[PDB]
Amino acid sequence: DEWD
Amino acid sequence: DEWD
Amino acid sequence: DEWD
Amino acid sequence: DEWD
Amino acid sequence: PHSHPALTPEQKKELSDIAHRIVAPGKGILAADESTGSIAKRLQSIGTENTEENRRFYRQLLLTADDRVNPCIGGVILFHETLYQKADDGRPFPQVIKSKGGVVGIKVDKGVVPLAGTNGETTTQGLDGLSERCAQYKKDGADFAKWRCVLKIGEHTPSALAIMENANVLARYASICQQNGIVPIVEPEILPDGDHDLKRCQYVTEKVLAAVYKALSDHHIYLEGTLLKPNMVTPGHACTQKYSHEEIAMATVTALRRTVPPAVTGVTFLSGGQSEEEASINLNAINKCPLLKPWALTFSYGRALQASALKAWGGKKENLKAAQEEYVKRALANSLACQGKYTPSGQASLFISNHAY
Amino acid sequence: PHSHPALTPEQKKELSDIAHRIVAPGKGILAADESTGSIAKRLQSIGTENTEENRRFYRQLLLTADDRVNPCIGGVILFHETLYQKADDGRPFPQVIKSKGGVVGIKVDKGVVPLAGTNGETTTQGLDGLSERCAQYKKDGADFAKWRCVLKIGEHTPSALAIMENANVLARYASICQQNGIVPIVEPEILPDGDHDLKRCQYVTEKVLAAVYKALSDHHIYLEGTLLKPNMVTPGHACTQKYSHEEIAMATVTALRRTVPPAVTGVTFLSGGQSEEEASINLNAINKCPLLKPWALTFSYGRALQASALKAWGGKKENLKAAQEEYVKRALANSLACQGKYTPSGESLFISNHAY
Amino acid sequence: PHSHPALTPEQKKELSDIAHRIVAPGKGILAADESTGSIAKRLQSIGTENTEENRRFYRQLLLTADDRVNPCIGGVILFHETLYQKADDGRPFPQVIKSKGGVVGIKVDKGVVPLAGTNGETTTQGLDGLSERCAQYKKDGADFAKWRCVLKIGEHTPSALAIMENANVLARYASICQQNGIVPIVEPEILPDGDHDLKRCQYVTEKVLAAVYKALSDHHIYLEGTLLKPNMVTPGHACTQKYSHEEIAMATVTALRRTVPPAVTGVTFLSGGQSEEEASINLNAINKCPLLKPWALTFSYGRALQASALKAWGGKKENLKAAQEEYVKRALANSLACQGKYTPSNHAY
Amino acid sequence: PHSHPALTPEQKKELSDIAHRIVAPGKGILAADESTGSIAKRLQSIGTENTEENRRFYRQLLLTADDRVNPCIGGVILFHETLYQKADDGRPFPQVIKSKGGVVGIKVDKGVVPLAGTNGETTTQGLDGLSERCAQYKKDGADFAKWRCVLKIGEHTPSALAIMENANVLARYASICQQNGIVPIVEPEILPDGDHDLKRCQYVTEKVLAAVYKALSDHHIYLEGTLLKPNMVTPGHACTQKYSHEEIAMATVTALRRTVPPAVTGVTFLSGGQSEEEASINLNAINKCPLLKPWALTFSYGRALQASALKAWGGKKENLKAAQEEYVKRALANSLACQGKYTPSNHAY
Repeated sequence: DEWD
Repeated sequence: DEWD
Repeated sequence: DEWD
Repeated sequence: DEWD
Repeated sequence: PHSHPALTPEQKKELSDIAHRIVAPGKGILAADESTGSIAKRLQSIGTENTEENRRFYRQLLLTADDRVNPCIGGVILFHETLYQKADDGRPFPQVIKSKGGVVGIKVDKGVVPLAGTNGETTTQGLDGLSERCAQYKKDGADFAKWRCVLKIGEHTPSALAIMENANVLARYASICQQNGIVPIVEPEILPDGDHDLKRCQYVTEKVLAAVYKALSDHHIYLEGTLLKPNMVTPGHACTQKYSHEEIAMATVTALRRTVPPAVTGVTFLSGGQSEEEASINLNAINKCPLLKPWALTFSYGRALQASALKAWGGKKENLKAAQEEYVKRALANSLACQGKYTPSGQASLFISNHAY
Repeated sequence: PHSHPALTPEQKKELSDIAHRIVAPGKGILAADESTGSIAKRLQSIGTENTEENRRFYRQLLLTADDRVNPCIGGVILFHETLYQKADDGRPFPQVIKSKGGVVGIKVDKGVVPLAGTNGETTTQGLDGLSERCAQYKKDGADFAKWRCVLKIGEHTPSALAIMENANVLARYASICQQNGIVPIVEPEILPDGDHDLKRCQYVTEKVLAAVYKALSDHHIYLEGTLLKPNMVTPGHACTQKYSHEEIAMATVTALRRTVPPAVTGVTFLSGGQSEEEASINLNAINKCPLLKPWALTFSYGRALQASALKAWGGKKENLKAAQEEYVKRALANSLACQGKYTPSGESLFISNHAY
Repeated sequence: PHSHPALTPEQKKELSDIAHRIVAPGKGILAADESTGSIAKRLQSIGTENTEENRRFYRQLLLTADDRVNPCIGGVILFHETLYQKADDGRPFPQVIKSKGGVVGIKVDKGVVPLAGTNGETTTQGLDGLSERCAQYKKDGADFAKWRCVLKIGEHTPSALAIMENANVLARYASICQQNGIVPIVEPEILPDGDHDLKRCQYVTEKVLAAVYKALSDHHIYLEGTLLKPNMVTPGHACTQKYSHEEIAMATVTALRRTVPPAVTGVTFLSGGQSEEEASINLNAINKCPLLKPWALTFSYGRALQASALKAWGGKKENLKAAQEEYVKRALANSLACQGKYTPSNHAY
Repeated sequence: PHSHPALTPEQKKELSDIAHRIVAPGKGILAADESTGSIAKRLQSIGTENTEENRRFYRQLLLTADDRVNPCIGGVILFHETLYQKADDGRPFPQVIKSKGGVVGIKVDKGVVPLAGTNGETTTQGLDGLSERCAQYKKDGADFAKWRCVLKIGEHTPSALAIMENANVLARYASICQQNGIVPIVEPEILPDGDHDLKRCQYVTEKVLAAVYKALSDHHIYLEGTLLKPNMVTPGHACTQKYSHEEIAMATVTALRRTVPPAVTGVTFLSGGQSEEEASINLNAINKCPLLKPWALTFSYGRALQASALKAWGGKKENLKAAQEEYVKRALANSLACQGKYTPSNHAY
């Protein structure tokens, strides 16, 4: 994941 | 090929 | 040194 | 050398 | 010691023109290439069913936002699925993006895989049949690609192997993209996970980028036809030391100046876990850093550009206009930030508190 | 500088044991892993339509040769399709192989791809989803794998990039294999194409193998659980100088002694374009070379074991036995050769004045 | 993966300030560090005998030129001998140099040595006791140093071994220098010898510099406290094709842009076998190149600044003024060139 | 990708013959190359003034031991000074050694130097003018040389830089030696200092040796004409776990089997801080290890062959016979050990  |  |  |  | 031109002048010009358009003054990149797995968590956070139509509507929401965003977006990164979907207006998303002045990008890596014999480190896969895929994506409107490698700062990491392997795979990917007219965005992301300080991050960033650019050179990569997507240099998320934005910018620009050849057309920062406002403030400070920066310093944000929009939308059709405007506002903010002209008028932490002790 | 055990003692023993079984004294490998694209040319050469039925019958013919090949064949490399086909009696091909004392191998690379900026050089692809593939293959009967990298001797080749990249990709492939109980056969083949002499081939081979073993070390590869499939050191096909088999052997063993750590369990030579006989005589000379060889020196032959068998068969069902006989004869010859006990009773255009 | 600072903030500041002073706007470097074997050939070309006095006098001739050179010379590289000589007025040469606004430099390498197993390639020696020597040179007035590696373009050269070995030794040298307050000038000179064209030189220059900067990184070198002395990108001497100054400039600046980190304080070009005017014209063209150049682009000339002065002198004291005049003129010309402010001065078919 | 023979068939044969003679069955090396500062500490331990005559006498004492050592000593490493000294009979020490069937070796490195940016790590110097030195040493009787690199096991060490640099410097030293007909003994010593265990030492040793052999390959080194002098694989001195000799042998042989090409003629182990007996027992165990060992596994002992001798001497000439007796005993012991035929002559709970 690149959001968190 | 590996034959020729 | 190579002794100690 | 570096000249010629 | 003998040259075998990987690219012709025409090919170099094509690649260089694309890279420059993406990071033209005031322009950045919208990263909307979240996988069906990642996007699931997004839609889930707003109590929205993870359907193909919902993913299409959401991406539509962002991509078809008001034309006022046009000057802010030089490029949009899409996931495979989205590349082949269409907006309500009937046009395929790639065409929508181009009509708004944006270049289309496509994520091509296939995720990280573990490196045996290391303390939980990884490399990234996705090279198989990549040339053919790039050739097809090109035909379908894509002009740039995205490949993400992940490195972690820890007791014995990143290790020599992890640094060398990730740098090498990034170069292989870059080589394949340029052979197909695709500008490759090199992403050697160093995670902010950990309690390391700013200096540690700067050091690691410096060693990593040095390895990256040596690898690019070894593989005969055309730098002017590439972009770099690095992590900004910041303290670890659990660091107990407080820093100002100016320090983060100084550390970030210094690291870049010591490793990134002036030939690289642009740096499009990832924002990691930074808030929308934080990512803009740091990008602005980076651009205001009193040091010479020979490359464009802009953004390539996902969450930092969508957080408020996703929330304002909530899966409700009626919230469309309001939602789009939230994204438009972050776009305008970052457009200013990437030019060092973002300074909001007005006045101007758990691991910093005594609880972190 | 800190060790993070890639393999447990149990995992090591399994890999080492499999490796030793494949190259046990007198045993070699039958390379019957021709991809659908390669096998096509084979069937074509004998006017046979390339149908899954014919590919299966042909593979069945090789795998079911009488028990005389048992002590000769330690391993059999198969292509994906074949791994899941069955003999006429319904037995899965890998079971056929196991019942004859052989280890089942599976090719996992996906062919060579061009390296931009080089003079026609390549690297090899196939790492994507390889871990999951190896786990499935292990589960379905395979104990070792094959991955082929190709390098070429030329005016500016092999280049630094080609040597480094192929060495690195071989190391990635080997690491993933060992994580799934599969013994990786590292094949850094240097083609014989060109007019370079024996010394040139020996030099390039030494440089290539040195890079390969440095890379395996960087990637934490367990050498006792691997096998090497290199080219023998020979002059280029268009070389004008004449050499004896003893010289070819001395150059081959010397190159190996200078780069292949004693820990590597075995060396399974590829034969390239050599004739069936030639491949046997050279392997024999290699095993008779006076120098000390701390590893098994055997074969991993495709054409060198199948050439005559293919023609003898000619797609005819009734030629089954005669075709198998041709393979058996080569199996026995090379079993003797890998022990240095082969002594038979006995085309140099590039040596004649026509090459001047 | 763990940082162990080779230098303190104060050390870095000193190194950075020195590097910047040397290549300040309009300033370049006078390379007067010819070895006795080379300076002997020089005096020989003018019928003058190679004596310590004649060598001292000639160096005095250059170092004591009129104050017009002061704004043109940011630094002077000396050979060990000269560093300890004195002017006719009794002042040590380093003192003379500094009073004229220049930083004193010292050549610390011990020449090239052959690399076995290669086609006439070499590496450079001089690391033994280099730390103690730098400490002494620093104490005696030197603030920067020079180390010359030589690579050659041919059928199989520069080889992987030569590139890697030379980049590595330059890194060792740079590391030892910065530990002793000395700013290292990194000189990975690719010889112009051969019939290769412009493209080939640019290709080789790019691979060599990429190796050099990777090595500097591996060895923890502080780039801001260093200078690069590379060859300009030009065709080989035996090349039949003649290129324009604009092409030489574009190829040179392009090679640098693709390999040299902007953190590098400056590039002080060697001129090789180029004539005085040629070296100035190309340096000027390089500074006029329509591409972003994040580092100072100046000179580190020996022959290209001395040729005419040497000839005019002819070993005759009676020609002191005339000789110094020739030097000052080249000094002035290159001061303008390192700013892109210089101007040169049918049968060509 | 192009071969440029560093050596001719004749030069290779000479190096190969020399290497083989030094490690011939039952033979090992006497390391009597203590530096001026090192030998000073030796004589000091026995309350003996450190003068040249005492150093010469002591060396003579070892070099002139009775013929029983002849079949035990295939080589003797000397320090510069000793190479040019003579025994009481006027014979140069090199001649004394050859007369007893030993090959003469000379230490050519110039000590370790710190590597900036590392946690107390070092590389080694001594390359400057080494070619000329080797040529002279060859003329004066030396047929092999010694160069010592030091690596340390710690939290962040040995680092990538330390491993790469030391391996590269060893390769340079080896290349120069072979060009002058001198067999280079490559010594990448990994100190036993620290509290790491057997496994950590084995891991590090494997990484260091792989780097060493890749570097030797990159520099075109002729392995048949070299010897390797590595540390045996053992736990750190501060390690609380006591291992068996069978374990040390297994770990040591395994590490070598995974990194040292069979072409290497021999491995002459250093004993670090092991007692005389301990060094012999481990070497013996190493030679009885069930794994295939394609190279001679012998010794290159300094303290492990001199300890008791130096003690018996005490500086008294009247103890000459007693001292030499201690030396001989250890030579015989280790001569059996390198053949795996050596057997030394509830409170353990």
